[PDB]
Amino acid sequence: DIQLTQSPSSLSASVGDRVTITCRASQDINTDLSWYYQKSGEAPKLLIYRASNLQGGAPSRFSGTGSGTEFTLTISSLQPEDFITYYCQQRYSFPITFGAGTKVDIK
Amino acid sequence: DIQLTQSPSSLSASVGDRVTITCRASQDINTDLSWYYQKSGEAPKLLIYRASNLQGGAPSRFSGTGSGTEFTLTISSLQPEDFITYYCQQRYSFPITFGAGTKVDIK
Amino acid sequence: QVQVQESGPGIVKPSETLSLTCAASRGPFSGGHFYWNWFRQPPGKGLEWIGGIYSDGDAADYNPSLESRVAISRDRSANRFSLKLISVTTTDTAVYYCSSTYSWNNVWFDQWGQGVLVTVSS
Amino acid sequence: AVGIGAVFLGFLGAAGSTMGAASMTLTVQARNLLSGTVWGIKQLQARVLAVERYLRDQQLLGIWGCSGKLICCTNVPWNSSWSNRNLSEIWDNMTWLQWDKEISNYTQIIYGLLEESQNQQEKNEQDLLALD
Amino acid sequence: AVGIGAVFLGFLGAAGSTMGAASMTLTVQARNLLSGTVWGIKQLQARVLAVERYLRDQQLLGIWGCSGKLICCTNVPWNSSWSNRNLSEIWDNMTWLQWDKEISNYTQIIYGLLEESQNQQEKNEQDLLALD
Amino acid sequence: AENLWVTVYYGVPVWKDAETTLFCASDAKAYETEKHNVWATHACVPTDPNPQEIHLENVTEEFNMWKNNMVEQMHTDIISLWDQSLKPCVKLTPLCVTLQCTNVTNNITDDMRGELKNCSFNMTTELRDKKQKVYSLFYRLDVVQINSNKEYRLINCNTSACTQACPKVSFEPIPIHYCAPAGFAILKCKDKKFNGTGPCPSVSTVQCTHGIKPVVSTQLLLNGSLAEEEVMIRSENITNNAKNILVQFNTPVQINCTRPNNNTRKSIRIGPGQAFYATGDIIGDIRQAHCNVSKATWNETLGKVVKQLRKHFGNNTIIRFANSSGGDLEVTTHSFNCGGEFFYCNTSGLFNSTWISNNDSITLPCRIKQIINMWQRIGQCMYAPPIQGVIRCVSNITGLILTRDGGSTNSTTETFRPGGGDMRDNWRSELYKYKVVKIEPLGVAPTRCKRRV
Ligand SMILES: *[C@@H]1O[C@H](CO)[C@@H](O[C@@H]2O[C@H](CO)[C@@H](O[C@@H]3O[C@H](CO[C@H]4O[C@H](CO)[C@@H](O)[C@H](O)[C@@H]4O)[C@@H](O)[C@H](O[C@H]4O[C@H](CO)[C@@H](O)[C@H](O)[C@@H]4O[C@H]4O[C@H](CO)[C@@H](O)[C@H](O)[C@@H]4O)[C@@H]3O)[C@H](O)[C@H]2NC(C)=O)[C@H](O)[C@H]1NC(C)=O
Ligand SMILES: *[C@@H]1O[C@H](CO)[C@@H](O[C@@H]2O[C@H](CO)[C@@H](O[C@@H]3O[C@H](CO[C@H]4O[C@H](CO)[C@@H](O)[C@H](O)[C@@H]4O)[C@@H](O)[C@H](O[C@H]4O[C@H](CO)[C@@H](O)[C@H](O)[C@@H]4O)[C@@H]3O)[C@H](O)[C@H]2NC(C)=O)[C@H](O)[C@H]1NC(C)=O
Ligand SMILES: *[C@@H]1O[C@H](CO)[C@@H](O[C@@H]2O[C@H](CO)[C@@H](O[C@@H]3O[C@H](CO)[C@@H](O)[C@H](O[C@H]4O[C@H](CO)[C@@H](O)[C@H](O)[C@@H]4O)[C@@H]3O)[C@H](O)[C@H]2NC(C)=O)[C@H](O)[C@H]1NC(C)=O
Ligand SMILES: *[C@@H]1O[C@H](CO)[C@@H](O[C@@H]2O[C@H](CO)[C@@H](O[C@@H]3O[C@H](CO)[C@@H](O)[C@H](O)[C@@H]3O)[C@H](O)[C@H]2NC(C)=O)[C@H](O)[C@H]1NC(C)=O
Ligand SMILES: *[C@@H]1O[C@H](CO)[C@@H](O[C@@H]2O[C@H](CO)[C@@H](O[C@@H]3O[C@H](CO)[C@@H](O)[C@H](O)[C@@H]3O)[C@H](O)[C@H]2NC(C)=O)[C@H](O)[C@H]1NC(C)=O
Ligand SMILES: *[C@@H]1O[C@H](CO)[C@@H](O[C@@H]2O[C@H](CO)[C@@H](O[C@@H]3O[C@H](CO)[C@@H](O)[C@H](O)[C@@H]3O)[C@H](O)[C@H]2NC(C)=O)[C@H](O)[C@H]1NC(C)=O
Ligand SMILES: *[C@@H]1O[C@H](CO)[C@@H](O[C@@H]2O[C@H](CO)[C@@H](O[C@@H]3O[C@H](CO)[C@@H](O)[C@H](O)[C@@H]3O)[C@H](O)[C@H]2NC(C)=O)[C@H](O)[C@H]1NC(C)=O
Ligand SMILES: *[C@@H]1O[C@H](CO)[C@@H](O[C@@H]2O[C@H](CO)[C@@H](O[C@@H]3O[C@H](CO)[C@@H](O)[C@H](O)[C@@H]3O)[C@H](O)[C@H]2NC(C)=O)[C@H](O)[C@H]1NC(C)=O
Ligand SMILES: *[C@@H]1O[C@H](CO)[C@@H](O[C@@H]2O[C@H](CO)[C@@H](O[C@@H]3O[C@H](CO)[C@@H](O)[C@H](O)[C@@H]3O)[C@H](O)[C@H]2NC(C)=O)[C@H](O)[C@H]1NC(C)=O
Ligand SMILES: *[C@@H]1O[C@H](CO)[C@@H](O[C@@H]2O[C@H](CO)[C@@H](O[C@@H]3O[C@H](CO)[C@@H](O)[C@H](O)[C@@H]3O)[C@H](O)[C@H]2NC(C)=O)[C@H](O)[C@H]1NC(C)=O
Ligand SMILES: *[C@@H]1O[C@H](CO)[C@@H](O[C@@H]2O[C@H](CO)[C@@H](O[C@@H]3O[C@H](CO)[C@@H](O)[C@H](O)[C@@H]3O)[C@H](O)[C@H]2NC(C)=O)[C@H](O)[C@H]1NC(C)=O
Ligand SMILES: *[C@@H]1O[C@H](CO)[C@@H](O[C@@H]2O[C@H](CO)[C@@H](O)[C@H](O)[C@H]2NC(C)=O)[C@H](O)[C@H]1NC(C)=O
Ligand SMILES: *[C@@H]1O[C@H](CO)[C@@H](O[C@@H]2O[C@H](CO)[C@@H](O)[C@H](O)[C@H]2NC(C)=O)[C@H](O)[C@H]1NC(C)=O
Ligand SMILES: *[C@@H]1O[C@H](CO)[C@@H](O)[C@H](O)[C@H]1NC(C)=O
Ligand SMILES: *[C@@H]1O[C@H](CO)[C@@H](O)[C@H](O)[C@H]1NC(C)=O
Ligand SMILES: *[C@@H]1O[C@H](CO)[C@@H](O)[C@H](O)[C@H]1NC(C)=O
Ligand SMILES: *[C@@H]1O[C@H](CO)[C@@H](O)[C@H](O)[C@H]1NC(C)=O
Ligand SMILES: *[C@@H]1O[C@H](CO)[C@@H](O)[C@H](O)[C@H]1NC(C)=O
Ligand SMILES: *[C@@H]1O[C@H](CO)[C@@H](O)[C@H](O)[C@H]1NC(C)=O
Repeated sequence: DIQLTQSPSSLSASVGDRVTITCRASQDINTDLSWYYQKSGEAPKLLIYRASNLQGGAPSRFSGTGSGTEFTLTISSLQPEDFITYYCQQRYSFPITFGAGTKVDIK
Repeated sequence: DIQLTQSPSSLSASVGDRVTITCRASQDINTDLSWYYQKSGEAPKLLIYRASNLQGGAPSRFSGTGSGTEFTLTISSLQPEDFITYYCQQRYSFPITFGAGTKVDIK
Repeated sequence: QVQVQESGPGIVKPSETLSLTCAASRGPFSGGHFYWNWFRQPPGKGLEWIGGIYSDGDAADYNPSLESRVAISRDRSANRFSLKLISVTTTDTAVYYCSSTYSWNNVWFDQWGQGVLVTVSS
Repeated sequence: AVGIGAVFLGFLGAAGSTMGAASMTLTVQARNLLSGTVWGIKQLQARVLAVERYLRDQQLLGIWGCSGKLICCTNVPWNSSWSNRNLSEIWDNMTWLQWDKEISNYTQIIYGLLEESQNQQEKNEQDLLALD
Repeated sequence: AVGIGAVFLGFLGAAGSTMGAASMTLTVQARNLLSGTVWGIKQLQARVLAVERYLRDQQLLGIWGCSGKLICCTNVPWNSSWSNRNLSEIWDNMTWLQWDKEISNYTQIIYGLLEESQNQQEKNEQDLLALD
Repeated sequence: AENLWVTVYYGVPVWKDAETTLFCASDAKAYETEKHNVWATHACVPTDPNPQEIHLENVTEEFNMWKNNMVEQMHTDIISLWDQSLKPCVKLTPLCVTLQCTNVTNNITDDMRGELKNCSFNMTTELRDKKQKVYSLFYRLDVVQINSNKEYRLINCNTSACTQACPKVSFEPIPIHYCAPAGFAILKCKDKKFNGTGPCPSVSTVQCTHGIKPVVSTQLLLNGSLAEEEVMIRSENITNNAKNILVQFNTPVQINCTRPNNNTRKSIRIGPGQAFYATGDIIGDIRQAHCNVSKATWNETLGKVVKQLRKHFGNNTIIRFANSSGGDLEVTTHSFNCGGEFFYCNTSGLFNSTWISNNDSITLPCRIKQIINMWQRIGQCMYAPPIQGVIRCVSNITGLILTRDGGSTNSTTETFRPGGGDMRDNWRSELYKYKVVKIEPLGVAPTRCKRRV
């Protein structure tokens, strides 16, 4: 299968800090990818679509970039609401796969 | 054919003065004439189109009037760049005759 | 905004034949009837007329001075035209210019040229 | 008289210049659209075709909310996903046909965005005027 | 990609909703009016009739001084004689077809009022801009 | 500044290519009387003077005349116009009947032995009860024998019966013009050495083509255009032997055809308002119609053509011209029309020469025909009424159609024979410098400006 690695596995930082998360693919997938966010108890939703298009309604502090086998999400200023989990999902040929998942913590 | 006379044939007009140049044809040409201005180091250009009519884009410093075999151009002030030779040319039946050339000198 | 240029040889000798060429560009306007004229500036005088020609036909209209020597032709391939003079003599001491004229909506611009020395001496 | 000729500005002949200069001369083309037994039937077909062609364009311009002008602005933001390059080269060295063949694929979406944008504008303005 | 289909927003199928929703989807319907030896004559006649119909209602809209827009307010007050009702029910429950059936009696009366209102307004404002 | 919003333009100068219906245009001079002619009917709008031409620059466009439209279109139009004109004329059904025929010995030269037949037959009159006896003359190429006694029958009787041509009609062609409706443009390539396919940098646009004269001929071209630099050769794939070759000349050549014989006319009644025209009597000695061309002109023209053609098959080669291979009478001989008649001339004396590496006049005979089935159709014939008095016309030769014969290995030699037969090529020889295009006024581009509320 197409293995997807999320880094860092976990992180702890104060509020307002500028932070980065990376999703690496096993092989080249072009730019058919998306990023979802979730907290326990709530249904997942898509935060970023195609790694280049900002989803309607999302705060602008989030930014997505990259291509091929390397994609990046940057938060300029962390918020209390931003302490959640994230998943990079591939909308490519079958089957369908999901990332390991990365968490953000308050120190 | 047609001959013309320009006055003052040789005037060393002092700079900063109102200067008049008169050109009189031999026989009546209705209203068919033009005026050109030239200095060494370049090629001739047109200062007045149709004589009675003012050349498009020419400075308002130069004005012209006349008819038949008598025309007069008035310059409200003699600029340093205006110390040049002017020619009245008849736009009528062949052959084509040009101005005698009234060079404006410095005194 | 047309740019017109001329060229020529050095000081030709009397009893030889002189040749000259001129190139002009249609430039901004699309279709028209551009007219071309040839002139010279002998020292100590004003301008002297050396004829003209249309841009649509090879037929050439000359000037009264020297009609047995003038030879004007139109180069359709490159929108050029040549002026040639036989029985050259030292009397042709002058700076030659190549002018053109439009008829743009009663404005009648002109692009007389820059000049080129075409003196004659052995 | 003896050297004065005639120099007019004709039909489509400016299609050999940059992307920018051509736009200075457009109006002329706009004023040349509605110009007006088997050996004569086809003229009716030709006339019907011409009038239909003109009406289609009129309607299409009408919907986008730019009718009555030749240069109209809008609100849809451009996206570099469709194309690349910068303003300088685009408006300095290019031809209309080159641009046409360049942007051929992504046309329907670019058309489609405009009407929904206009609809949102109109709907918001209606309430803005009706609140008082 | 894989796993995504395609959704459109097509023809009159939105004609069973309430008053509010339908007016979102006006434009598409407005776009579908000019689509494009004895058989030729009848179809030619049909095309001519369609074009004539389009021109007729275009002119009629033009007279009321609301050209180039899909919405337009006007000054004529609404008499309670035709149908009292009230805003909530009309804008919530009533559908288009039943409303048309129920106000099918007083169209010609309504048109003249708009016409004369525009005429008088234009005549009045002409003097104001004239004295300027 | 970096961020930008879309913008719309109108009346942008861009175009593509397509096809559409053209229409006609005729000079008003033809409208002045001359109400009788197959073509040139009054429906054409009168033309306009002082045509204008717009020049273009920096453009380059590809042309391909082989895969071109607006050829079949005018072909169909010509056929339809012919059929429409031929419609209202009397029929010729009752003539199919046995005939009694004999020779004609009236001081005929030996070459014409048995070329005219004097025939007689029976024919009904206006009143259906009576019948009458009549007679006429005919040529050998219109009658056939069946089986002592002598009898003959018509040649087309068992196939179909066709209409007699109406008396007062003119076959003279005249110039015609083609024009396109609004919303389309016609482009022309003015390069004087462009070889009929590929790129062309010098272009211009027009609204109506120049004059065109419809003419019907085979094995040659008459009253065409003249090149300006030298004889040119065109073809689709010259290496292939199965495609014709068109040769266009640089200067014209003159030709004189004549029929010195003399004829009269006679009328017969068939029924209610039914008239029939038949040949009368001959007045004196009879001679074959014939045609003439010069010698030196033909010699030098052939020399120039060979020299130009040499640039494709190497200089070390031999060339040999041969007459038509053989076949039916319509392709094997050069056929043409002059003054409402049809001739068939045998061209054996023109393509008889060879070329190796490194006041006299040529005269040829012809023959006459009176039943014609042109445009290679079946079941449609005609009848040409005779004419009174001698005839003579003069024209110009301007182009040739050749076909290369097959070969074996590299025999350092090639042969060519005249071909043709399909009238499409005749039209194609003219409309090889015209293209039709369609406009697309809309346009879109990004711009830094943003719309104001
Ligand atoms: C390729 O191009 C060449 C060059 O143009 C062309 O040859 C020319 O063809 C035209 C068209 O046929 C020729 O014109 C014809 O010439 C003769 C004689 O007419 C001329 O001479 C008489 C006597 O001087 C003049 O009155 C007359 O105006 C002409 O100048 C005839 O074939 C035609 O004339 C008709 O009118 C004459 C009027 O007198 C009659 O005498 C004659 O019989 C003709 O019939 C007329 O009257 C008939 C009733 O009696 C009526 O039914 C007819 O319709 C018609 O009105 C015509 O003028 C021209 O001379 C040719 N030029 C040369 C140098 O030979 C080729 O034909 C063309 N190629 C092809 C294949 O067509
Ligand atoms: C092609 O085939 C046709 C078939 O019809 C022939 O036509 C007939 O040919 C004969 C022979 O030439 C024609 O006869 C001629 O008729 C004219 C009038 O003569 C008639 O009347 C006299 C007096 O009663 C009769 O003797 C005579 O037989 C005729 O009935 C004149 O042109 C000629 O008459 C001359 O000779 C006769 C003697 O035979 C003299 O009495 C006359 O005074 C005069 O000198 C001649 O007889 C016949 O009329 C033709 N018929 C028709 C219907 O035309 C063609 O001859 C034949 N060959 C062609 C055309 O070259
Ligand atoms: C068959 O070939 C012959 C031989 O070439 C050809 O005769 C030539 O015809 C051409 C075309 O008609 C002639 O050239 C031009 O034709 C017309 C004549 O009016 C004009 O374009 C030109 O004439 C000018 O000068 C005339 C002076 O009288 C003016 O009246 C006129 O307005 C123009 O200014 C020009 O002559 C060519 O001269 C003849 N050559 C001869 C007769 O020797 C013939 O026409 C060809 N057949 C066909 C059907 O074309
Ligand atoms: C026009 O029609 C008439 C009438 O039918 C034809 O004349 C007739 O022709 C037939 C056939 O040849 C003749 O038949 C026989 O002729 C001989 C005469 O000796 C004899 O065997 C019989 O008496 C029999 O009749 C017939 O005689 C003849 N009739 C007359 C009155 O001459 C005529 O041939 C037709 N003409 C043409 C040109 O078709
Ligand atoms: C124009 O005509 C020439 C011949 O005069 C064509 O050239 C030949 O075309 C054939 C058919 O397409 C080619 O196919 C085959 O090639 C080989 C080698 O000859 C062999 O299998 C067959 O004999 C057959 O010809 C061939 O390669 C090609 N070349 C030669 C030298 O014969 C040509 O294709 C024609 N048209 C165009 C558009 O090229
Ligand atoms: C085509 O060329 C041939 C061959 O030259 C021409 O035939 C010849 O034409 C001339 C001129 O008409 C004939 O001369 C005539 O001969 C007799 C006297 O012998 C008499 O009819 C006249 O007084 C005149 O002199 C000549 O005999 C005739 N034959 C030959 C063998 O030359 C023919 O006329 C040309 N065709 C055309 C349309 O020009
Ligand atoms: C086809 O017929 C034409 C017309 O008859 C022939 O051209 C004509 O030839 C005669 C005889 O040479 C020319 O007449 C005289 O000739 C000379 C000039 O060649 C001169 O003395 C006179 O001007 C006089 O006309 C006649 O001009 C000429 N027709 C023209 C030029 O229109 C022609 O020769 C015949 N074709 C052939 C192949 O012979
Ligand atoms: C094209 O040229 C060829 C070659 O010249 C022509 O062939 C010719 O055909 C005829 C008819 O078969 C030959 O006639 C024959 O002559 C002798 C007499 O003893 C004998 O072989 C037969 O009885 C027959 O009559 C003629 O000789 C022959 N020509 C040659 C030079 O051999 C052909 O007809 C020409 N095609 C056209 C359409 O003109
Ligand atoms: C087109 O005209 C040419 C003119 O030469 C004709 O060619 C000639 O045709 C004859 C046969 O008709 C060839 O043979 C000669 O005729 C007879 C019978 O064959 C006999 O007297 C001789 O033995 C002689 O061969 C004659 O050679 C030939 N001419 C040449 C120069 O080869 C041709 O037949 C005509 N075509 C048609 C379709 O009529
Ligand atoms: C096609 O071209 C050939 C080659 O020029 C022509 O053949 C030649 O025709 C002439 C005229 O018949 C022959 O002259 C004859 O020669 C002998 C005596 O030497 C004799 O048969 C006759 O008295 C006559 O003078 C000539 O020899 C002959 N040449 C050959 C076969 O090589 C042929 O006539 C041309 N065809 C046409 C239609 O012009
Ligand atoms: C073809 O043949 C016919 C018949 O022979 C020729 O018609 C004849 O033309 C001559 C010309 O001189 C006419 O002569 C004169 O006619 C009138 C009376 O018709 C009068 O001026 C004189 O009394 C004299 O006879 C002759 O009548 C006329 N014949 C007929 C039956 O119409 C015709 O000219 C020939 N065609 C050619 C091109 O030569
Ligand atoms: C009359 O015409 C006939 C044909 O209708 C001729 O008959 C042939 O003539 C040729 C040429 O002389 C001969 O070779 C044939 O043998 C003849 N018969 C056939 C069946 O073809 C006839 O010669 C002509 N002349 C006469 C006086 O009748
Ligand atoms: C007409 O000219 C064209 C252009 O030169 C010739 O076709 C070209 O042939 C070359 C050599 O094979 C190719 O590279 C070009 O692509 C061809 N161009 C086109 C437009 O076909 C063509 O052979 C010439 N025709 C004749 C009959 O000589
Ligand atoms: C546009 O981008 C090209 C490619 O990087 C560059 O060469 C050019 O200078 C740029 N022009 C601008 C920014 O005006
Ligand atoms: C509209 O009027 C009806 C009838 O009086 C009433 O039942 C309903 O509540 C009214 N709705 C409003 C005021 O929204
Ligand atoms: C053609 O191209 C040249 C070179 O880029 C350019 O200067 C000129 O303006 C263009 N247009 C013309 C000659 O009409
Ligand atoms: C045929 O010749 C004879 C004898 O010379 C003559 O009487 C007769 O008129 C001639 N016929 C024709 C038609 O030439
Ligand atoms: C044609 O001209 C050439 C010279 O160019 C000459 O040798 C030859 O005999 C002439 N005749 C023929 C039929 O080629
Ligand atoms: C034919 O001669 C010409 C002379 O310019 C030469 O260029 C060409 O190669 C030669 N062709 C051959 C011998 O096939």
